[PDB]
Amino acid sequence: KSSAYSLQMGATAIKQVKKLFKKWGW
Repeated sequence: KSSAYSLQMGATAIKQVKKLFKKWGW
């Protein structure tokens, strides 16, 4: 939620992974 909203497939998505890590915490 900043700028640029490209669909992508094998790039930006990666960043999304981090958004899923927000919960991931040893």
